[PDB]
Amino acid sequence: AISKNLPILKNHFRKHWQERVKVHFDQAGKKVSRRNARATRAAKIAPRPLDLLRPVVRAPTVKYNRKVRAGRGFTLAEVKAAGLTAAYARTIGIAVDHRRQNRNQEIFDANVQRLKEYQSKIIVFPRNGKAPEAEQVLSAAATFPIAQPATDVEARAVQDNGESAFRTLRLARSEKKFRGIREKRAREKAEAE
Amino acid sequence: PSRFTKTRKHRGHVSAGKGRIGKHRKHPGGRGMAGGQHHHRINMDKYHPGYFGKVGMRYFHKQQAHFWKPVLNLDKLWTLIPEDKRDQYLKSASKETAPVIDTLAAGYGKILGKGRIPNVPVIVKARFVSKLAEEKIRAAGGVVELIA
Amino acid sequence: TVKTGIAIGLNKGKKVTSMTPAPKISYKKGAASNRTKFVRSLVREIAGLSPYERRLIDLIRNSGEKRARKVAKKRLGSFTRAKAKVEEMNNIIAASRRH
Amino acid sequence: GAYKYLEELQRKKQSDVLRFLQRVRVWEYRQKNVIHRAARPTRPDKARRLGYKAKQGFVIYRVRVRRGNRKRPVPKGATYGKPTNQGVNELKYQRSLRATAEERVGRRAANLRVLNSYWVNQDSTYKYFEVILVDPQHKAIRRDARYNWICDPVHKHREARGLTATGKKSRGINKGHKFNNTKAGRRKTWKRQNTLSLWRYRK
Amino acid sequence: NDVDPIELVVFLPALCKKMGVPYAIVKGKARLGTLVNQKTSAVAALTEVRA
RNA sequence: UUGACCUCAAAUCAGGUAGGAGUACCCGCUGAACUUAAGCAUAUCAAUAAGCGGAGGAAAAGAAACCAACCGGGAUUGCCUUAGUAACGGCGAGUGAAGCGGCAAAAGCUCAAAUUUGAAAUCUGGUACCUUCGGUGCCCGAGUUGUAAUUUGGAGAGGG
RNA sequence: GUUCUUUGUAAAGUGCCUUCGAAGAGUCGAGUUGUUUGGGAAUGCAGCUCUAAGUGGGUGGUAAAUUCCAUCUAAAGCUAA
Ligand SMILES: [K+]
Ligand SMILES: [K+]
Ligand SMILES: [Mg+2]
Ligand SMILES: [Mg+2]
Ligand SMILES: [Mg+2]
Ligand SMILES: [Mg+2]
Ligand SMILES: [Mg+2]
Ligand SMILES: [Mg+2]
Ligand SMILES: [Mg+2]
Ligand SMILES: [Mg+2]
Ligand SMILES: [Mg+2]
Ligand SMILES: [Mg+2]
Ligand SMILES: [Mg+2]
Ligand SMILES: [Mg+2]
Ligand SMILES: [Mg+2]
Ligand SMILES: [Mg+2]
Ligand SMILES: [Mg+2]
Ligand SMILES: [Mg+2]
Ligand SMILES: [Mg+2]
Ligand SMILES: [Mg+2]
Ligand SMILES: [Mg+2]
Ligand SMILES: [Mg+2]
Ligand SMILES: [Mg+2]
Ligand SMILES: [Mg+2]
Ligand SMILES: [Mg+2]
Ligand SMILES: [Mg+2]
Repeated sequence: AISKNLPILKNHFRKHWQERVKVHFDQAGKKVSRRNARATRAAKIAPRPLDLLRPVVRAPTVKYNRKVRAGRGFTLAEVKAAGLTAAYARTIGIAVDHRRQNRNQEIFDANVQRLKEYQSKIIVFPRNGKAPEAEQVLSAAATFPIAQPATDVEARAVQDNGESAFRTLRLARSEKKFRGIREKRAREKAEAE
Repeated sequence: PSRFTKTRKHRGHVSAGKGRIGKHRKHPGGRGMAGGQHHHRINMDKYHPGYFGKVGMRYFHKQQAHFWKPVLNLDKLWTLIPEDKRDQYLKSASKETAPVIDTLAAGYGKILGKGRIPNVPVIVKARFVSKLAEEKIRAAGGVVELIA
Repeated sequence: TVKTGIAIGLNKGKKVTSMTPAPKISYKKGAASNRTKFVRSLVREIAGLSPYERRLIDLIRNSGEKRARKVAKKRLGSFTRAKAKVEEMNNIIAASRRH
Repeated sequence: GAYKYLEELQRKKQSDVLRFLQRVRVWEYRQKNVIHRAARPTRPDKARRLGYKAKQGFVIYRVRVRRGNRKRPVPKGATYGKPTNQGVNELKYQRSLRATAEERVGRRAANLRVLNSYWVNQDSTYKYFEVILVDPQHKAIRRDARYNWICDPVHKHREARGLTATGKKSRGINKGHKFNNTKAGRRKTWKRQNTLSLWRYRK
Repeated sequence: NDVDPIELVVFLPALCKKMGVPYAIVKGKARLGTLVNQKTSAVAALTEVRA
């Protein structure tokens, strides 16, 4: 069944594929149900914003390390520097991630800053008090947006020192390539009988 | 839709456009890519040379994010500047207060040198640059600042 | 180990201000633990050697550490485990009569 | 306490003392029934590690399981298929002898819930296991919030569904690239990968 | 002397010998249980004694 | 001779519990061949049908012996992607994931290994009463071959 | 929301110094066999043989020796959407 000039196709339908066909007829019904569940959860929970405050965090994998995004939870170091304990932050609506570590002062500072902003912008009700109705806002993420850090200014002075960036890249690659060979060569030339 | 198909037109015509001698049988040449080396060899070698065999070396667990490096040619190099600022940067082509372009922020990994840019200094920040791209930037009076 | 600030080469990557996070208590899962050192020493005293450990000691004393390490790599899984076991065995030998 | 010494000593299985105890105990277990109630754990430290507590409601059962491969039960070795399936004698039963032990013990004590099990002995013919079971009807277990989770009906015959330690191991339930086939369930992953997803607005 | 899984006490003479603690292997976990108001005790120690 | 202990029994002993049905979905075991390869044996169909064991309202998974190699992410699940790609394959027919990224939902934790040792502080049951999904007193019993409190690696403990 | 209950010199959290810091074995791992996987000098699983350690152990998708580095912390457990 190889006819005239057409691309080779790879349609994987040699199993009983018709027994597993998910047609999402319930896309609209599920959207309605999700909105209903969000409304019911908002009504059920305290005048609390339906989601926890998340940290700012650098994406891995240089394809994405140029950008910043919401992480799972604030590190223990970040919570301590913001002046809370992990248990109390979890009770007042802060996501806490024991797994994440701080090796970047800029990200650590941004997270401590947004923790301080959140603490200043929330009102914690007393356990046995009155705390008059505080007009629940639904999105901590919308209240505290994640902002991409500004790396440079719009305009600057040209400072070409004659380094030839292409040559710099070539030399860095070559030096990495021949680092081990040169180290072995120096090791063998350090014989000194 | 069905009312526009040729099968409506074949109603009343016995063979349904499939012929009397060679009918519409089930799989006369085999199923799928059967016989690519034996009875479909001509249609394989023509229109698909190179199909059979191996051509290089394998790469277990290859991740495409390692090789992510979108290329931007010098021919644009200025669509990265917002349109309104572009005119006032093109005018007054000054060595001082030259526009800084973060091509990595724009989503590019290497700057190539296809086109030609105006004689306006630009500070091009990039992970990688083509040799000709860097020389053209320098000839326009700008600089390439390597970033990561 | 500071990044070079460029996208290729040995210490490639962006320069950021480092922080040196506090050491996790994990990364100390296989630590010294005086208590377990005592327990392991006492158990090694009360229960003696395994047959392969005795064979390894004989091989160390008679055929050399290389042959002993070959047999230890056969008995255990890996060469690193064989080396550690032979080191433990000749430490046992040293702690034995030939002080 | 003594449990650290027990744990370290139990690892010297080829020492003289443990070899002697192995021989005597394997003879005794072989003389007893294939499945029989054990008065107390033979390895109290291991039982504690696996979740046993010395309170009313916790039960220990010793079970003997035949060793070796799973011979294909086809008559006269005839498989009536392609030669790739003609094998009879080197087929391996993708489930542990420990799992067989817990399943048989759970069928015996169906009023209990298999919490765990551990190896105690073996000979050429048999492998010997002690199964820790919990009585979900006993009030000491229904109270004691540390253990009344096993009283929930969702935990009926967890050993039969592969929810014990050996069951999760055999099902391949672990994290990482080595368990891509079996992380969320092998058949569930296969269904998800072999499902054709069609949206209202086709993509 | 009759601890049925004996590993619970096999290390005890050597532990006592290494720590310089006088020890006696004695007949009866049941007897030690009578000592300490239990059915069986498997050990019984004196740390302080009256003058 | 008496009283224990250990192990093992018996009772229409006191009180309970299992089985069977259903089985769309779910967790496992076992397990084809038709079929495709224009023949066919590996392969494919398919880790499917049939067979067997076991649940729930969901199940399973689940708080990393993870992913990564980054300026690092951070339980699990699902969707959109990655991708018909890396890879597998009489490298033939065919097969074929995963990391990242956007999103839905978000939630975290607990035992073992510790001397309470100036006090088994723990628990089932019986019985009487009570404000009865239970409580209190008393009594047996379980339990030191370890039941409570205390700690779970993010730590944490002991002293000051 | 309102009332009789008030637990309790009980419980919990936090700063600094100091001594420690127990962390799961016929298991991990290895060989071999079978099955399986996209996992390719071997992806998982299972049988049998061997069988660990504690600055260890696992992983790091090409087998191996050597030197490092990174990242987790198995062989026990619960958990809604
Ligand atoms: K034809
Ligand atoms: K058959
Ligand atoms: Mg006609
Ligand atoms: Mg006709
Ligand atoms: Mg003809
Ligand atoms: Mg009992
Ligand atoms: Mg068999
Ligand atoms: Mg009765
Ligand atoms: Mg049933
Ligand atoms: Mg068919
Ligand atoms: Mg055919
Ligand atoms: Mg045909
Ligand atoms: Mg035929
Ligand atoms: Mg079926
Ligand atoms: Mg039901
Ligand atoms: Mg649900
Ligand atoms: Mg569940
Ligand atoms: Mg953990
Ligand atoms: Mg994740
Ligand atoms: Mg594409
Ligand atoms: Mg397949
Ligand atoms: Mg505390
Ligand atoms: Mg562990
Ligand atoms: Mg099979
Ligand atoms: Mg676990
Ligand atoms: Mg579970």
